[PDB]
Amino acid sequence: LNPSARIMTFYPTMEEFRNFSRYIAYIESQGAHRAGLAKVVPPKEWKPRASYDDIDDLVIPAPIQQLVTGQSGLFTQYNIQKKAMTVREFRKIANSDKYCTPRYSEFEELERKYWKNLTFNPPIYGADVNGTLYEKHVDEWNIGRLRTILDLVEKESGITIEGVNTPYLYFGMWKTSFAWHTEDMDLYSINYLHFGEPKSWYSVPPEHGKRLERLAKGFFPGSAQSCEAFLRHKMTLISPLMLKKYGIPFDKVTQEAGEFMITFPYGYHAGFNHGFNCAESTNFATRRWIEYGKQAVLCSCRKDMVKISMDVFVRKFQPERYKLWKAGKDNTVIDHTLPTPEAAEFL
Ligand SMILES: O=C(O)c1ccc(O)c2ncccc12
Ligand code: NI
Ligand SMILES: [Zn+2]
Repeated sequence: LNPSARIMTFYPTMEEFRNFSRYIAYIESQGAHRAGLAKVVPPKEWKPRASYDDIDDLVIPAPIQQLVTGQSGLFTQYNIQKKAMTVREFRKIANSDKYCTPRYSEFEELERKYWKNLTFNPPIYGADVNGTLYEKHVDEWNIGRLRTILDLVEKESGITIEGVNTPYLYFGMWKTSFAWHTEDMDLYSINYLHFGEPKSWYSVPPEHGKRLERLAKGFFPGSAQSCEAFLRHKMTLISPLMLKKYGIPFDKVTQEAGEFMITFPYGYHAGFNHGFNCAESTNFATRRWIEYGKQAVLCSCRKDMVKISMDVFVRKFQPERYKLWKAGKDNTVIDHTLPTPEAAEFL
């Protein structure tokens, strides 16, 4: 139902909003997932926190300086880790005259300045901060407890993986970036921008993901040779012009404060922050993900790589396939357009 696989936007009513799992099934039934990325504007009367005036003392244990290098729309991003700092001192830096958002009229203009000045004046990104900004009693779309089947991991093994089955906070300033990547184990993610300047996103349809990898391997032959999935290192930036020039289908969308972005299995995404802002994210799953999890190609070169045992999911949700899967003979091919089984009630 999304032939053009464009990025859809949904405005759920407070009743529709209440059950998270259920609503994800609904937007998949609308074809949202085909774009790789989808936006969800929450009911006006929804708020996850009363005031963000109390966080100035919150610690960012490991702010990152993002050094980018390259030319002609192809870049590699190197992380230089800085000393800890509080949200307050970070916001002074972000708003300071050297790190703050350039002046501009339309978005396209800011986008052009980003791709022009990307390798200059390296910003700091308050990334991967363990925490949440939700109030204990928020029962709608609480990133800390979404109740999806991804809960099986910690439930059956006690295993937690920071930012994956726990939430992460990201304090951005102008010109800070996330490189091109799909999620760990090719999961879904949910991103909520608590406050501040927009965050803009690019995405390639999962249907065309393989194209983007082909392109990437040609541009960084070295990295590709050394690691089966070097894009998972999250150091590879590629401008939209470069994508256009080589025929990769992609779409754009700007996320403003108070909106959600949902990433879908094997949806490659990237983007940048407009200025000082704050976001929370974690991963989650649906039944549709299980198969992606089984076939996710994982980083083969680094020790600190996330690898979830699919075993528990295969027994509980694909019992008839388990033996065949452990014998390495499960040849299921994935149809990236099919909606998740739970969406049948909406069809
Ligand atoms: O930092 C971000 O804005 C961001 C956005 C979307 C993602 O999928 C990310 N994944 C890993 C780290 C950061 C991000
Ligand atoms: Ni991510
Ligand atoms: Zn690797």
